[PDB]
Amino acid sequence: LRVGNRYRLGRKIGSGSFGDIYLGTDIAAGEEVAIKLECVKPQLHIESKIYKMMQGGVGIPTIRWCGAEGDYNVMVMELLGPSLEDLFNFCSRKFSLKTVLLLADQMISRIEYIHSKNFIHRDVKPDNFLMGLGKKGNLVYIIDFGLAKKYRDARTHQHIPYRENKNLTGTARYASINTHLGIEQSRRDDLESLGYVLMYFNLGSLPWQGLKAATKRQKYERISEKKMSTPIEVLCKGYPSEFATYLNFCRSLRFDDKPDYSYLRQLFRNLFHRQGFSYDYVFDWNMLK
Ligand SMILES: Nc1ncnc2c1c(COc1cccc(Cl)c1)nn2C1CCOCC1
Repeated sequence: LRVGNRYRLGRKIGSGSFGDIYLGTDIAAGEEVAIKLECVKPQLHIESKIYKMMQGGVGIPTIRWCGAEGDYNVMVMELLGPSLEDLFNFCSRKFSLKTVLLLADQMISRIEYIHSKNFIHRDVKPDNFLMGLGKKGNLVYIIDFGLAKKYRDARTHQHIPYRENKNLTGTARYASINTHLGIEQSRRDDLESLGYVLMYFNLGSLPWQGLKAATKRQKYERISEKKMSTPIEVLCKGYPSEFATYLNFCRSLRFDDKPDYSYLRQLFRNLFHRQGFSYDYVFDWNMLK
């Protein structure tokens, strides 16, 4: 089907927060793009806005067209590549310390960027980080803002109030410990989750992973119990102390606190330089023959 006048809808690729993604072609421009279709019978437009607000940031997919099409709502964005999870599998589930640091530098910046635009992601995990293709193939992109919400006012930089008794709201494997306590989620939570993702890449899997549970409720309860019984020092044993520093710093932040993104990045950059690596964007998978 021909959509938005210049786009050609192709076969389905996968799916987003609440909608199905297709590989399409910007016929006039000759570029592959990704197209999400949302029944006029709702999240596309809520995202389009959060997406056109993030416009311009590195690692933020571009929105090329937004419109109605007969019985569908249409959004077109640049076609991105494999998620970090797909690539991790592709590398026999092993990432060198250099790949982990290269990703960490970019990932921390992405989260900083979003927070500067008054939003907190709330669902930071490996599948929501994809590399770019072609000219953007060396860049880590972040997706799925279905759970993203404003945490502070544009003008009075007034921070959302503090509140507890809230149900879990993302993946429980990478959720921050306070998310598990019903505490409202803020900037510190996005960074803590990124933190688990990093150790997740170094270990191959987290200690609260693959637990044994008869019911769904008991599995979530076990994950939370385990993530609270595992000290950061035990989680990070055998790996550069910097990963532990990052995690303790995150967990320590105060609800409305502003993270020191620079310190966190430098934490890793100093280690990176001590190891003698260069920020050459040469990841493990780039070495696959
Ligand atoms: N841009 C993309 N390029 C390549 N792959 C992509 C995406 C998106 C988001 O695409 C849109 C398009 C229009 C609107 C919105 Cl919200 C999201 N998701 N995926 C994958 C689909 C399969 O499942 C895992 C993720």
